[PDB]
Amino acid sequence: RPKVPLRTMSYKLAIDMSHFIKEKGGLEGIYYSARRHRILDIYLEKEEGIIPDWQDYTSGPGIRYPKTFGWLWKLVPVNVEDEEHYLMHPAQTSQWDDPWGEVLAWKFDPTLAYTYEAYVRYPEEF
Amino acid sequence: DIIVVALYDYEGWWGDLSFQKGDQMVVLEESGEWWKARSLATRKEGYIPSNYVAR
Repeated sequence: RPKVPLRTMSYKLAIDMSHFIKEKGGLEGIYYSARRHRILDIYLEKEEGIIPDWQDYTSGPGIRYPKTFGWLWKLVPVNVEDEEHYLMHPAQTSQWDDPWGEVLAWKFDPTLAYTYEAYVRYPEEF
Repeated sequence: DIIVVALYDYEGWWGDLSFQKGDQMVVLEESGEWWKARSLATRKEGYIPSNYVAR
């Protein structure tokens, strides 16, 4: 089977794929990091032809909501490293990737198929 | 009435038309590399990868 042509992520793709990933036991509870964000981007690009322009989240401290409606994986802060360790070793926590220094974890939330929380809460970020 | 035939099986996502090799279907829109199609087997509509089919 050849690779499918690239495409943007529609909200239907977002909902279908989020549930599929959820069902197959991915992402839930895993620590968020810039690297893992990119790994996710790359996996779906080279496996579903998804252009990596869909994975964006809201900024302020606390829960980060996906800015692509239909994507059901938000970032939840975890309650829990010095900068030099961050540079020289691949620490996989968002402590230093995150502008607000919170450690974030992926959480599945299906109400994100019902409410575009990012848009309704943080319009300025669009 | 452009009709294509599947050259490989395709298990798609919501909004795609899934098909198996040999299935024949009408192209409803042929713009770009993702096409709109209706399956002759089911009358089901959805999007398909153009590189999976041929006239």
